[PDB]
Amino acid sequence: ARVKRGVIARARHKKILKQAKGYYGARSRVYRVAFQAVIKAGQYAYRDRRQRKRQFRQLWIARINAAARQNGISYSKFINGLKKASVEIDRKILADIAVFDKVAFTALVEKAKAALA
Amino acid sequence: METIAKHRHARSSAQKVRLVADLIRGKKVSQALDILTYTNKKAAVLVKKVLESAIANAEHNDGADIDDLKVTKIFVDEGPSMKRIMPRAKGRADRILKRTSHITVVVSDR
Amino acid sequence: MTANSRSMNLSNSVAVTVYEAWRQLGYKGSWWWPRIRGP
Amino acid sequence: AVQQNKPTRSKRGMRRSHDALTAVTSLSVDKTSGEKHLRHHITADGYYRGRKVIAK
RNA sequence: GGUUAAGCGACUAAGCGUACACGGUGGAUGCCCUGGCAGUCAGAGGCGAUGAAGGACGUGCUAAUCUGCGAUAAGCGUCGG
RNA sequence: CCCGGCGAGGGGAGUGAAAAAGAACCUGAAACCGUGUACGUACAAGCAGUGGGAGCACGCUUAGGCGUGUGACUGCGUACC
RNA sequence: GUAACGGGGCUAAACCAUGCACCGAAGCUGCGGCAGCGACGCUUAUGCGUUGUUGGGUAGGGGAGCGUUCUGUAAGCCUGCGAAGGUGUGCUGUGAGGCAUGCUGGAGGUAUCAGAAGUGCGAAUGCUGACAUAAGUAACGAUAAAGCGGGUGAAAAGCCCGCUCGCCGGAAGACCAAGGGUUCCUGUCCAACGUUAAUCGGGGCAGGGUGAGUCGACCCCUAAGGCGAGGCCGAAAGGCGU
Repeated sequence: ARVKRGVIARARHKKILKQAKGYYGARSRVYRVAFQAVIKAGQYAYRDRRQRKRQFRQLWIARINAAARQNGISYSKFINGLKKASVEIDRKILADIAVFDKVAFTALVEKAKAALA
Repeated sequence: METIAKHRHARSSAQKVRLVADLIRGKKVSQALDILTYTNKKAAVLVKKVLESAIANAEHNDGADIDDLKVTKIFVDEGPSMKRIMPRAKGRADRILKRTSHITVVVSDR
Repeated sequence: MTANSRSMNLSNSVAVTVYEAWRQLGYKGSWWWPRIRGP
Repeated sequence: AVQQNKPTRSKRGMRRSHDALTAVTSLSVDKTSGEKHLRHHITADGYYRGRKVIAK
């Protein structure tokens, strides 16, 4: 009833190494280091899935603020004026409009400026 | 077409031999035969013997016109290592490796 | 025939010498210089 | 003194970047026999600067 | 078209990194078995002063290591297969 | 049969289903060491990754772009028991 | 080494009072999916539908599973239309995993439901084998010393001839007993051994060589000491002694 551990262990080791392609130095050749590298990479990926949703909002805010001051209004006043006029455009869409259609952005801006009155 | 000659189990370390092999990578046969003769290293004799033997093969087995052959590929790799014992002070003892090498030269008319 | 036989059998032997070479009494006597943080 | 961490196979290659040796290119032809030799050295059959020499 | 300025700027690898292709060293893994392990069922439960257990040296056409044998020395007589 | 020291080691020819089964000879992994090809790298500071992301090269493609490799620049980030 | 705002910098970008905007977390809301524990209805079991609420976790308790070798189901099923093994690619499960297929490989392998375990490794200054780093670095074993010509040879600083030079000479000279066991001489070979090369050798291989009435053992005689018929002692084994 003796059991030898060759094939199983070999396959289990090969599974981890194939996940570490592109890693510098011994971090892609020896199991004892590749294991730790992969575990770290998993942790960083899980953490970064939350951060990705913050960087893009940061970028959108910056771009909207830039485009709004071209038409003589600040970002905060612009956003406040949009809600007093009951306009619900997502910040991502607002940034896209600012990049790709200046006339539409001005059309929004003048309306917000009137809503503040 | 390609022609090969090999020296297996050459009594010299791989690192030392590779220094010689770098000189003649990609030259014409006559220039290589010239360079190896006027270089003062032990390895240069071995590489020259191998290269000459390769030249002979490409003429007698394959076609001819040794006047336009070139050295296309050449490389060195390690072989089995013999182990021996050398004593030291205070009764301690140490391991000794006597490394060897394998020699291959690729000569072709391209 | 003094090619593959003599070489590898000689290579075999050296192992026992390295193994029996360690049987030497490596006592150093002691550490001869004064203790590091003695009394 | 010994190393604390073994150096990588990259640092080993970087150090060896000056170990390459050089060829000669200074091959000269004798006036009379026409064979090859180094500068300022006698050819294999004893011929220096055209005039025959010892040639033992 | 030229001559001046001011601004910007592909192309190098002594060597090195990653990926892929082809090799060398080393001997795991798979597959084997006149080698072992644990037992049921029977047998025999001693050999030796007629010289034992264990050995030394010898013994062939050729000289030795194994296997046999003892100056009648890889064997001698008789009765059966 | 050829190169070589009447060497060692090779390249042919030939046997064999197979010689990349050639006597260190079933199969033949990993650490370790090489040759070739594609991209990056000589004003740049730190557990070497992850999240964004130009450019280059190859394959497919009817546009439109996909797939593989690499990765300039930037946010965050002090191994395991 | 500035260094008692994190910096740059600031007479407001400092400190009180008032106000309105906006930024800001894995918190709350939105959309999609999984798993529990109750309630409510149908099937009134399973199978379902409509709801409410819950899911950070060490020591530790409870519940579910994956995979490996062996036995039955087996003279069954898959196997040159290519088995186990090795090596890439592509799909799909929440996970341990599974499936198909290219190349090597050249003879065995196991659905499904049950049974038994030498049943899963990164660490124990763990054990055995192989391979690295420092590194082509330190060293090559007495500071008595070598120079030239010829010869053989594929190749000569180290081998053989010749000349010169230097060292030891109560020893670095010539013998014997111990100890060793063919190392002695001749001819051949240079792949391992010789701390480099080697045509050389106490290295490999093949032949040859050790002659005693007087030298030494054996032999004759005993010292210290050993053994010891009878004998005297002692649980046995044994101790001491003529």
